[PDB]
Amino acid sequence: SDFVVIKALEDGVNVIGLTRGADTRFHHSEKLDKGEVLIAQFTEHTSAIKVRGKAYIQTRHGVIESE
Amino acid sequence: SDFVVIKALEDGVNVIGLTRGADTRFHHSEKLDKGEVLIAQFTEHTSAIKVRGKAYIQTRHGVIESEG
Amino acid sequence: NSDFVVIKALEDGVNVIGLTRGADTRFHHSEKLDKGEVLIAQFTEHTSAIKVRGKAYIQTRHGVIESEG
Amino acid sequence: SDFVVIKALEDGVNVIGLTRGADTRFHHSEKLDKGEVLIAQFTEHTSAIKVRGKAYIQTRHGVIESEG
Amino acid sequence: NSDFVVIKALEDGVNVIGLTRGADTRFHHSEKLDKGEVLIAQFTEHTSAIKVRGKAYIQTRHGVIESEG
Amino acid sequence: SDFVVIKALEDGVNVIGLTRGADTRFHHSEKLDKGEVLIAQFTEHTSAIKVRGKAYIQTRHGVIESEGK
Amino acid sequence: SDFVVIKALEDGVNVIGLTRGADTRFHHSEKLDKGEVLIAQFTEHTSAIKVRGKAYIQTRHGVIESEG
Amino acid sequence: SDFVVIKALEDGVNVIGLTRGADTRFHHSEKLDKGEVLIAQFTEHTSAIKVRGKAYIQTRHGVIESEG
Amino acid sequence: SDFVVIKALEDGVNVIGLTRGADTRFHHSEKLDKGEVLIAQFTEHTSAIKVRGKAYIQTRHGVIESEG
Amino acid sequence: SDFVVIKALEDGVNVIGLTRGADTRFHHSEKLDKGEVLIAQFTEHTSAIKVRGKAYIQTRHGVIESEGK
Amino acid sequence: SDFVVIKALEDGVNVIGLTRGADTRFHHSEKLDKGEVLIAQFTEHTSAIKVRGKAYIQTRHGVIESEG
Ligand SMILES: N[C@@H](Cc1c[nH]c2ccccc12)C(=O)O
Ligand SMILES: N[C@@H](Cc1c[nH]c2ccccc12)C(=O)O
Ligand SMILES: N[C@@H](Cc1c[nH]c2ccccc12)C(=O)O
Ligand SMILES: N[C@@H](Cc1c[nH]c2ccccc12)C(=O)O
Ligand SMILES: N[C@@H](Cc1c[nH]c2ccccc12)C(=O)O
Ligand SMILES: N[C@@H](Cc1c[nH]c2ccccc12)C(=O)O
Ligand SMILES: N[C@@H](Cc1c[nH]c2ccccc12)C(=O)O
Ligand SMILES: N[C@@H](Cc1c[nH]c2ccccc12)C(=O)O
Ligand SMILES: N[C@@H](Cc1c[nH]c2ccccc12)C(=O)O
Ligand SMILES: N[C@@H](Cc1c[nH]c2ccccc12)C(=O)O
Ligand SMILES: N[C@@H](Cc1c[nH]c2ccccc12)C(=O)O
Repeated sequence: SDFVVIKALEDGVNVIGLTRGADTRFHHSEKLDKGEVLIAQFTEHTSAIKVRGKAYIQTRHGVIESE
Repeated sequence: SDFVVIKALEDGVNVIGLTRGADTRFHHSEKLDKGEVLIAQFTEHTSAIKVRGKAYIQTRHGVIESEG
Repeated sequence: NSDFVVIKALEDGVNVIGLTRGADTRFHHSEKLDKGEVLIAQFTEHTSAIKVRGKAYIQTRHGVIESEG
Repeated sequence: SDFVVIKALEDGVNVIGLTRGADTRFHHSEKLDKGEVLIAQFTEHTSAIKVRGKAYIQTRHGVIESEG
Repeated sequence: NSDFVVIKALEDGVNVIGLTRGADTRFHHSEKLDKGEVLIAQFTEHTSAIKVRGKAYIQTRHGVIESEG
Repeated sequence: SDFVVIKALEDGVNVIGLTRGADTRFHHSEKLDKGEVLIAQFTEHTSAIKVRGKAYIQTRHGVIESEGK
Repeated sequence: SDFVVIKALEDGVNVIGLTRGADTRFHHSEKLDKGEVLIAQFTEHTSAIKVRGKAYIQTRHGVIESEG
Repeated sequence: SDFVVIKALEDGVNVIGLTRGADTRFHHSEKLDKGEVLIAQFTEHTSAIKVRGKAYIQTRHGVIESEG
Repeated sequence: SDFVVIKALEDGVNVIGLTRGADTRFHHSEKLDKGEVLIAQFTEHTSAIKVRGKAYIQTRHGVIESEG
Repeated sequence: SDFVVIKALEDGVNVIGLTRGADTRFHHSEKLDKGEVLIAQFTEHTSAIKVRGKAYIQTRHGVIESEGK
Repeated sequence: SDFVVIKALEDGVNVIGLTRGADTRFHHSEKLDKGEVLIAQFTEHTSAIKVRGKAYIQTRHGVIESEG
């Protein structure tokens, strides 16, 4: 199953997981401080991922940056 | 399953999931504020995704941009 | 796990039309896009062909093609 | 499962689906007007596709053009 | 999910002949193409070999080849 | 499943299927005259293919030529 | 299943496994000292990994560096 | 499933199929005259193939040439 | 499964397997002397591998070096 | 399943298949003379292959050459 | 399933299988003299392979050389 790499470029970045299934809501928000990296898969419980805050992101489709 | 990356280039962008199945309707709209990124899969419940508003989108077939 | 098509409307009133899978072929849904909206649409248990009408920039795994209104 | 892209270069381009199975005949003809695009899969019901008329065609093996 | 061949007729009366899969081998269908028409034909449960007669431009996963009439 | 493309470069080329299994024998010989093309799979019944006669051959390993008699 | 390579560039780097499932929490934190390498899979129990401290990281998507 | 192409560079090239299983011996020998081509798979009954005589051979790992 | 190559660049390099499962602990420590090479899979019992000591390592993701 | 290509570069080359399982021993030694090519798979019964004698070898990882005593 | 190629560069090189399973111990040591080549899979019984002595090694990750 595929994954996303997120590197926080500032304190307070949120990596938020969205529920798989008929309904869509946030079930977890992981806080990243500056320089921390999270590598996060899609899973049985998480079919969409939202990033809030400034971070460097890598996926299979290349690099993108949130602000 | 494939996924799409959507980065909102202005406030109020909507990423809209359309129902899988014989019926087609919107089941969810995720609102993105400028500079937020959403990475969203195709799923048992979502077989088409629509984006409204200004955004930079990546998929397996390359970059495309939506404009508001 | 199926393939998908990206459609970006280059004018108002673009229609992305889904054709039914199976022995019966007909249109079952027509999605209206206005200028600059994007639809990323899979082939599905219900949709085995997709017709685009109106001016649009389309990406498939075979590359770019453009429809003209 | 594979698909063919068909872009009509004139009115009345006919995309013809041939039946899968021991018998071969057409079971559907989808006409396209100039500039419309049809992205059609091979399926449980369609194992061969014929294009009549002027059309620009993409498949996994590259581009080909039909002449009407 | 089988492979498919692309056949473009370069003259009228090209024949794309499907041969039967299985222990026995015979022609089960000849699809006749006129000049400029394109047939995209899979290998299937019933067709394990395809013969082209007449002048045609052909694409398969191993490249381009041309039949001559 | 893999296939081979055979284009006859003279009359009377044979494309010969050998039986799959513990027994090996020819079960079919498809005659090609000049300019005809056969695109033939490996199958539940054919696990080896012999070409006799002058032909241009494509497989997934590239181009090979058989030389006639 | 995919894996991530982490080389500690300073002492006390923490590679933290997050639980797979409805619940998300840290179930393990592996401490690396300077110059140690950990190569770590996604698994039945671990569906996200977090690195804290200065490290050089390789994944399928290329190289990235965490900072302390 | 993999296959090899064998082109005979002289008369009487011998393509030898070795039996798959705990035992090894040849179960079939197909002779090729000069210029003939055999395209042969690995199968339930053949798990090694030997070529005797001058032949031009292609496999997934490139070209090799047997000499008589 | 994926495997890692580890070449000891000094004596007493440790290639340590961490248990797969809810619990994470060392189950095995393989000591390599200078110049020895260990080629080691991920497996039913081993879902993370830690290298301590100076070594040259290859993974699908490319080269990395652990240092003493 | 993977296979290795072995071309003998002198008489008397041996390609030795080692048994798959908890037990490791030689179950078969195929003797090759100069110029002959063996294309051998890994199988239910053979999980390692040893080559003794001068030979030119291809595998998915590239060319390697065995040298005889 | 993958394999590794080992060419011995001097006499008495040892290619050592380590047991798959909860337990890790040797199980078999194949001695290669100079110039001999062994091509060995990962298997139900072997999940790690050690090379001791001077040898040229190829894996899917490239060339590496052990030193005695
Ligand atoms: N609960 C939704 C979440 C989702 C995934 N991808 C989306 C795309 C758009 C909107 C919502 C989603 C689902 O599993 O289908
Ligand atoms: N409910 C439709 C939604 C859909 C997916 N792709 C489409 C293409 C065109 C029109 C509708 C769609 C389906 O699951 O098949
Ligand atoms: N209902 C038809 C639709 C179709 C798909 N590809 C086509 C090509 C030509 C004509 C019809 C089709 C099918 O599922 O087979
Ligand atoms: N009914 C035929 C259609 C077909 C597919 N490919 C062909 C090639 C030649 C002739 C007919 C065909 C089949 O399913 O096999
Ligand atoms: N009925 C034969 C047709 C065939 C396929 N490929 C061939 C190659 C040679 C001769 C015959 C064939 C089969 O299914 O096997
Ligand atoms: N009956 C043999 C035919 C064959 C395939 N590949 C071969 C290679 C050599 C000799 C015979 C063969 C089989 O299916 O195994
Ligand atoms: N017992 C843990 C080991 C592990 C794998 N990857 C990790 C990443 C971080 C922390 C622990 C791990 C598991 O199988 O999941
Ligand atoms: N327990 C969560 C952990 C997780 C994986 N990826 C995520 C992305 C965002 C938030 C949480 C996660 C899950 O398995 O789904
Ligand atoms: N009967 C043997 C034939 C064989 C395949 N590859 C080999 C390598 C070496 C020696 C014999 C073999 C087997 O199926 O395993
Ligand atoms: N019987 C052993 C053969 C073997 C394969 N790979 C090896 C590597 C080293 C030593 C022995 C082996 C096994 O199947 O596992
Ligand atoms: N018996 C161990 C062998 C092993 C494979 N990879 C390793 C890495 C480190 C330590 C031991 C191992 C296992 O099957 O898991």
